[PDB]
Amino acid sequence: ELAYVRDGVIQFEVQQPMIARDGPHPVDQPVHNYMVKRIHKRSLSAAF
Amino acid sequence: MPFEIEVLLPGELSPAETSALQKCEGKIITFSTLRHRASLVDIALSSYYINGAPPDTLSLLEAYRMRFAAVITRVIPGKLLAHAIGVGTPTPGLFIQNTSPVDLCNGDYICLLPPVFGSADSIRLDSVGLEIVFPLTIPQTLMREIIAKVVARAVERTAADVICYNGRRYELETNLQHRDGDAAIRTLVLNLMFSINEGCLLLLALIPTLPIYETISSWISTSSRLGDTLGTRAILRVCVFDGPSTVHPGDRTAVIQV
Amino acid sequence: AMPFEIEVLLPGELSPAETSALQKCEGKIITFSTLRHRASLVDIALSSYYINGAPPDTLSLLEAYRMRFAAVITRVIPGKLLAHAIGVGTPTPGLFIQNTSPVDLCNGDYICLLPPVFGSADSIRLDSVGLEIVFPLTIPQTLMREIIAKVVARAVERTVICYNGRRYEAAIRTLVLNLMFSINEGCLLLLALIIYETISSWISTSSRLGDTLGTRAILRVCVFDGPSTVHPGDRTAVIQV
Amino acid sequence: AIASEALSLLSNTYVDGTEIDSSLRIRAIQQMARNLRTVLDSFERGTA
Amino acid sequence: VNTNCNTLDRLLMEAKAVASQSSTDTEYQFKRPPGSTEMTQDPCGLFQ
Repeated sequence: ELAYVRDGVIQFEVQQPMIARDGPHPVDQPVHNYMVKRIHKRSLSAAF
Repeated sequence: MPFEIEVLLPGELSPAETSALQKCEGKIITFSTLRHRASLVDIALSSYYINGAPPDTLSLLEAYRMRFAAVITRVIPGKLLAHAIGVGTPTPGLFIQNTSPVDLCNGDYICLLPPVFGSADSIRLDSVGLEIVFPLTIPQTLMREIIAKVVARAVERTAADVICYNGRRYELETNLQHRDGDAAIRTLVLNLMFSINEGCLLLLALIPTLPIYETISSWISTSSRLGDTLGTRAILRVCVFDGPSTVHPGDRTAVIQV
Repeated sequence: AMPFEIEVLLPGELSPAETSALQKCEGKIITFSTLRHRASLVDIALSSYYINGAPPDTLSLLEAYRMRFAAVITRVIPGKLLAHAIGVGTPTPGLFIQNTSPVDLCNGDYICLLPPVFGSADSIRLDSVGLEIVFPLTIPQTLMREIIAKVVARAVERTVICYNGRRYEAAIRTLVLNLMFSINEGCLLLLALIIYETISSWISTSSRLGDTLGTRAILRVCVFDGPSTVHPGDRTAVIQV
Repeated sequence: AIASEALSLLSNTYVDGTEIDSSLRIRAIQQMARNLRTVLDSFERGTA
Repeated sequence: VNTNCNTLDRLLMEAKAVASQSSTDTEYQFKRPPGSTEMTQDPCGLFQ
């Protein structure tokens, strides 16, 4: 049922690359990325 | 053991603004007084008013030296936590952002000053309507020049702006003056005459080449406070470990209290 | 809250003559440009100071040392170097020092560096590679004013120091090349005021040239278990900042 | 009034026993039947 | 305030706890020190 709806946002996340490291220091490693997108609905038909 | 401040935002306005000010991490505020709690009406322009009048660039400079240094890192879904940077002793390297349009390398000496350059992100509020001001974060050299160039017009506003670096030539703004800006020229009438003495009469004899030892020792001491008493004091310094040697305006930095 | 350690490069196939001098230089003070766990030995030498044919002037060298970081050296592992970096606030290492000064020093006072203007024999002349490293002095901040003022007063006429009971008497001449006129300009400005494109010189040069000689204190000396006063060349413990 | 694309199912139901009978059968029929009851209460009430 | 056309009858809610307006322990009648927390009542300040 993609019929009686208004809008839909499907979001995701992926890890961020950071290999094992050398001598230490404060870095404040990140938290996430969290991008979002949209949906765009269309439709067609044919005459017979 | 770092002293901590709470500037929790109450539940009046819509989260569309706290979500928008989420992007303002690493921005530097400076609290007028000190206590273990604070709020929005206390670190806003409404807190910086005098006589109900908005202070000008000069009147916004002598006041900053009385408030306490603080940086922001977290805007909690309910509150906002900031560290006391003026006197506190934090072992982390306090992460700040370089909003001012001047490129950064490793080893600057960053300072604080008011609304400059042309356009900034001074955001208001809708419901309670509180205007918070953000001292643009710059390095020390161009500030040592802007203080000269602002006294340069101070000596006209009572008695009667484009700076160059990295090939960039940008202006500096100064509104109509108050007659009090009395306050400005007194700083040099103090800073000039004490830098000359009896031992300086020998000085005008060696000029066609281009006890005096006492006048050299005292002259340098005051010379260090001409920019300190008439300007701002640098509080942090750039130290990047495993990043890029080109830190641009608008990007987060990892600096440590001086 | 764990300390910070730097690892530097060292040459190979060396002589057992200079290596003893390296094993003798433990506790001296040296500046660093950028804190990097991979920074070569040439990175901290005069070779990596601003060579423009001649070594960079000790005025700009003082400016660098004020803008550069620093490192205190401890026991050397003869294969390599091991030194504890300072200036940032590294958490609780056992900071000691070898005092690089010919003047007496008391306990509980402050320390800040100054360009070495007496002699560079305390360097390591490694002529096996052709590159030289130069090291500074150490002085209390209550005296640096006088240390610069005496030499500039001597040099203005051509062109004593004491502490705890010690009677001691190129880049030195170029310091006044940006200094002498800033006070004549004040003599003239007193009359000029009681124009606009001139203001950009006096205030700016005063703010640029007053601070570099008004540095802050980054080292205090303190011995809990051992000697109280130091003479040139001893192993005294200290405190950071 | 009842808006279209919701009356699209009420004009006729091409659903011939859909496998998911709780998806668009409850949250529509009940939501509208509430008002189909209140309109009856309208005339039941207006007499007094 | 721009809400003066965002409503029709706001009179009711805007006279409950409008914050204090004056000194509360001073030896005279001073202006409200900014660190005041009192949200008091004021009939007159509504009807003028």
